[PDB]
Amino acid sequence: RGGITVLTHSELSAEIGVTDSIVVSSELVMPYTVGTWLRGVAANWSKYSWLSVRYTYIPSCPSSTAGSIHMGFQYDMADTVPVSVNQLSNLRGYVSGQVWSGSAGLCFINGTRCSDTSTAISTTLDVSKLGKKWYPYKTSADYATAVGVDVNIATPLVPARLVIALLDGSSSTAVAAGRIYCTYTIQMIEPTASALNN
Amino acid sequence: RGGITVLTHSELSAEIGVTDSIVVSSELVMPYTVGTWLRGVAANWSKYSWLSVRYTYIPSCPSSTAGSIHMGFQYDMADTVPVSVNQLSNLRGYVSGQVWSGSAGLCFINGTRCSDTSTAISTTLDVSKLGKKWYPYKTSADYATAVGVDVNIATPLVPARLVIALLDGSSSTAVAAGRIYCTYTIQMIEPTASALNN
Amino acid sequence: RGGITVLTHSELSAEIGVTDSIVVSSELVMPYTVGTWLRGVAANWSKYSWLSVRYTYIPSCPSSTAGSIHMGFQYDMADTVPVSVNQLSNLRGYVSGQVWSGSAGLCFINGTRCSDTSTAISTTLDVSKLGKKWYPYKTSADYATAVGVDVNIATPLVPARLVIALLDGSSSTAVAAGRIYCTYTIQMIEPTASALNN
Amino acid sequence: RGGITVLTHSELSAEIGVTDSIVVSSELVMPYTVGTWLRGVAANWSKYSWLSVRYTYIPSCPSSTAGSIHMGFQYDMADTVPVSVNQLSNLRGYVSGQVWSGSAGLCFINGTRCSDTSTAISTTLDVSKLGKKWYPYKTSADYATAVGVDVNIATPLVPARLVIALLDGSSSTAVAAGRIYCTYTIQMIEPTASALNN
Amino acid sequence: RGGITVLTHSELSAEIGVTDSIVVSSELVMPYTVGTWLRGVAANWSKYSWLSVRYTYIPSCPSSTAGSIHMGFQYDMADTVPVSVNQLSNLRGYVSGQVWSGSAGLCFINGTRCSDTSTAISTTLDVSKLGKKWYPYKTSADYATAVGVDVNIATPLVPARLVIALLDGSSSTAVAAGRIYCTYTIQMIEPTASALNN
Amino acid sequence: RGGITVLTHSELSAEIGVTDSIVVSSELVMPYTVGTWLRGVAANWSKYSWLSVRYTYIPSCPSSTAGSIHMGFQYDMADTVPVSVNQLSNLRGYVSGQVWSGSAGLCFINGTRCSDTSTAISTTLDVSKLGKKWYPYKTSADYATAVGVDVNIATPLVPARLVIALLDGSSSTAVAAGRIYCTYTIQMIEPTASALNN
Ligand SMILES: [Ca+2]
Ligand SMILES: [Ca+2]
Ligand SMILES: [Ca+2]
Ligand SMILES: [Ca+2]
Ligand SMILES: [Ca+2]
Ligand SMILES: [Ca+2]
Repeated sequence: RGGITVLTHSELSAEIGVTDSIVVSSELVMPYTVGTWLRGVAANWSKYSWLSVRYTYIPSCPSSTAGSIHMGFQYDMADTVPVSVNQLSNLRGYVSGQVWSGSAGLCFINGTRCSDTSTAISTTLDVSKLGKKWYPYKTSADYATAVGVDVNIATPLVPARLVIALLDGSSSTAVAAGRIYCTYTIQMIEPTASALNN
Repeated sequence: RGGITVLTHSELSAEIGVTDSIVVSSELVMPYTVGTWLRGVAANWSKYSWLSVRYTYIPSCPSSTAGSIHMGFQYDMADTVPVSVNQLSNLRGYVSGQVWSGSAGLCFINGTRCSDTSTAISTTLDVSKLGKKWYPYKTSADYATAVGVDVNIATPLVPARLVIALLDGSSSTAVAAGRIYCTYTIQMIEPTASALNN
Repeated sequence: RGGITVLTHSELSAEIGVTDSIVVSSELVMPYTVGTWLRGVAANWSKYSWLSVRYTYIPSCPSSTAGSIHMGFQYDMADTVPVSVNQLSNLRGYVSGQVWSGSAGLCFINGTRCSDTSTAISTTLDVSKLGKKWYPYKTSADYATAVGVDVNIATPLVPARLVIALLDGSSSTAVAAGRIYCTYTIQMIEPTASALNN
Repeated sequence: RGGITVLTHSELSAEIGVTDSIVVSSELVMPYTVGTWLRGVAANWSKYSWLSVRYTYIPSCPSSTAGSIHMGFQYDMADTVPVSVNQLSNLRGYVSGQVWSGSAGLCFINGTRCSDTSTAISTTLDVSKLGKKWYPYKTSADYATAVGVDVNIATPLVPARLVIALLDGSSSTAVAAGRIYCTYTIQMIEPTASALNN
Repeated sequence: RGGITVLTHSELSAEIGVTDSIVVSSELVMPYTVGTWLRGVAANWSKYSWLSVRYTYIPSCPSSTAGSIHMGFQYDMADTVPVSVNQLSNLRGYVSGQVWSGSAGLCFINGTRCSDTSTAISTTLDVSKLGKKWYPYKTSADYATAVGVDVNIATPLVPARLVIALLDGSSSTAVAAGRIYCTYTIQMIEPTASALNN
Repeated sequence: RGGITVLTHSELSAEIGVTDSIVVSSELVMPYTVGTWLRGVAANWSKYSWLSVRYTYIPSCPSSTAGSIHMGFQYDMADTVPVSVNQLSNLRGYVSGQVWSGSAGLCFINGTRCSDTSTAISTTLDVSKLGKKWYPYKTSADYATAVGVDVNIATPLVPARLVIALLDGSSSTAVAAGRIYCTYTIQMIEPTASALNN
């Protein structure tokens, strides 16, 4: 009976800094890597499903801060990570904005009512188009070993990766610009002692 | 047109014995391993889907027989197999009972009408929450080689594993207590010469 | 006009004993062999049809009695009789249970109202799927001579055979465990002097 | 499409004579043996089904003729043929009457409308209760060889046999009393060159 | 409950070659002999019923290939196999055509939608008119032994035989002309360990 | 919003030649391998789904050309490729026909209205029964490396493979017989710079 534990929550996912040259990075879109809170929570369940997953950038810098942020999704971990804004702009859910903009995205995190989100530097995952619905909970280590053998083994383990790019900064030394928060509604099923979850 | 061959049947899946110390084991929940009958039948089809899969324990010992049996499911073969009753109790579909109890589960096997199944030491799979619906028919050998490279390769090959634990026995030497039968309704598709099915 | 004499009744069909090693046996499912009562009654009719035939095991031993009983049906007398519990479990109407269990099956015999039959070690014949509906009344002798020429001659003479297996006992010498009763609703047609019925 | 050729017809089946002592005989109820006409016709078809089969006795002697006739059916050719009027009277469709009576049965042959058939020494087969519906067309020779191996082989080859008994005559030498005609509605299917039909 | 496993499938049944003189042959219409696939599958069940059985000839030769093929059914194995096209033409389901024709019959195999099948050299069994509905699964060996005693023992074991005739070829040495495929919808009941099925 | 780009198109997939001995081959049913056009198009998207995929054989030879073609699908790349027409005939979507036949399949390619397709040597994929709906776009190289580690890694990467067999030819040297075209309706999602798609 039942078996599904649905949870909606937001948490810090990453600290962001800018430099005068492009820096491209990416993170897996799975419970273990979105944040420390969900990592601990979801480990108590064997599998999960994303009903909704969104990454929102919130600025913490002066309006005079130089720089821009870019985000988008990739779904075949075997694919090459973008190396330019041009390539990144082709991805699904691509968003772009000043490193000091994005305040409007706060309402997604708060979960509150909000209309003025045009400037929100926030992107959400197309959960209906993922390889599958239910994925196994995986730890970085186990995952790393798997892709170590062959990247394609990742497909049945993770739905996608968020690609981030930062540039247009005024310093060669990273300047703290903002943070990326992850807001999600996740369904967790088939409980397990967390100690056994790899 | 059509293409689906639906079959409902029960068969012996495992002989059970108890000792005075916990013995944990597990079996894959796939056509090849549930039993000799289905193993032979399903090999004539490329893929299959579990509409229903249940494992029922039927006792064959005196009411004075010491010991208890425990069962539950795991879905990420990379996860560590439980080592204690405590951990096993956390699993989905966990059941527990005296090694001489479980007679009531007979009606599931017989497929007959039955109300008094409260004491039935029988557990059924949550087929709707599996990684996917259609799985490829696999042989132990081929599977073994695959997980040999990396366990995670098992996810797209098998839906789950049944974890069994026996203890509370009165002897250090196994005492025949009962048997575990598997009752299933399986959909088999895309026929193939059995000789080619690995 | 009419011609059908319908009768519903139960009677002793076999005495059961257990040993520490498997003993497989079988009986034909025809009027002459189910029991002494029906044998005498049905001989007064040329043919008959099974509307319902069920074999129920009733225990007569202490709850401390070791052993288990197994039953199932076969329909092609030319087929080899099972030699293991594993094979027997594949048969239609397969039931299994402790040699001291099965009390719940009493209500089928009594014909009374009853809900709690989950533990009943009773199996019923799929009369709708038999080779045919009306079979000739046959005596053991005549039948024996026929299968003596060739087993396949049995197909048009008998609908099926009940296969029984006993094991898990604690003694090499049979221990009286219980009895198998046969409950049936039979239609008898085309009367004949019993003396002429072979 | 279709495939069934239905035919309704009557023809001479046997000449009857009486003596002062019982003479019991029997004939198979199949196309080949009911009469010369149907024997030739039905041989052009592989199988057939009796929709209706009736044997009617028509007298041809003076009202002063001593003797009586008796008829009935048997369905298991392995059964012993009756040896007395007493036994014959137990059979399905048993009829009895004076060797000079039975004129009323003429209307069944003629197929005409008729109410006064109380005295008709005519019996009809319970076609709905036969072993099966479709029987193979068989020749006496082939049949004889089959029952030669074992009588029971006849069950799937013929539906029944008509048992006739004559006695109460006034002479030890047979006196022509009448004739037995067979009226039938037969469905013939799956045509074949008659030369190949055994 | 239930007990019926319905399956619809097509498979190679026979390779066909032509010569300049008639060659008549026949095959039993039972699971074991229609093809290697069904032979293996159906052995896991005690009995079966043909809901539909059709034999389709598919050419594989040039349009210049001389020769014609003929097919039809027989139902009494005791009957003599036809020796001429004339006799074969009398059988139920008789079809005839050029050895290079029959391409249109492909849609029956594919199971696809199709209107233009006038030229299809395909014949289907009149399953409703067979001796019975449920037949026992038999192996060639067991069957051979049975008919060895007497052919008529085959009636309750097999429903019919497909008679094939090839002639009008241009060579005394067989020329590969095409293949005969069998498309069927079969109901299999009363499972059994395949090893016990004779 | 949206995200799905649906496309229906046909293109050359393979050139076909026949010899006097069987030659079995197979191709993966994925965008990269069906043809050069789709290979280039689909590379601009991360994943895709087959709404419909059909392979049609179109002849280009004289009616006097000897030889036949056979096609079917397999879904577990770990399975052994058929080695005989007999084995191939067991596969889902199996079609067979003269190497000079199949003209009728042209309408599937043209997409036009058409009723007379009985002779069309065309087979379509059971897209609803694939392991999953959305697959990642893969290049031959990346795929080759993956199956190089272990074949089973292919399951989450490709839905099936088309198995082709050619024989009955009149020459040991391949004779151009026809071509296989692929007609598909594909949904492409999650765009990406083609250069990054592996
Ligand atoms: Ca895990
Ligand atoms: Ca396989
Ligand atoms: Ca009898
Ligand atoms: Ca015949
Ligand atoms: Ca058999
Ligand atoms: Ca890719």
